[PDB]
Amino acid sequence: SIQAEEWYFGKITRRESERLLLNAENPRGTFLVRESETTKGAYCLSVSDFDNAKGLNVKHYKIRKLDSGGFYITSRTQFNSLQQLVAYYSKHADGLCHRLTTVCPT
Ligand SMILES: *C(=O)c1ccccc1OP(=O)(O)OCc1ccccc1
Repeated sequence: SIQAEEWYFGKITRRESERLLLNAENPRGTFLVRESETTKGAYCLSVSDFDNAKGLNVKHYKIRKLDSGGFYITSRTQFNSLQQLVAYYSKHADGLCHRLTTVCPT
């Protein structure tokens, strides 16, 4: 089901996620989910941001998945699915650079 998600890019590198997100047309919150390069079993949420100090830039957030079933960036805020995690962060910025807006174009 995760592999079926249009925002799930699978096995792409961190640099590739940055190449895709650093497009001048991408508004704040453009995002994608990929596998972590070095953490087995973990995903990575790559998100674009923009401000006058840094200009267009990218942030990465590790998503952990417990055998017990929960998905989360912070253990205080867990979800029953990756889909629910993405939906929540599309409404709440919380500690992220921006709420998730649009799926990163390829
Ligand atoms: C996403 O998993 C993530 C989160 C924060 C920094 C980088 C990052 O991408 P990774 O593909 O996991 O690889 C780089 C990394 C650097 C430092 C610690 C963990 C991952």
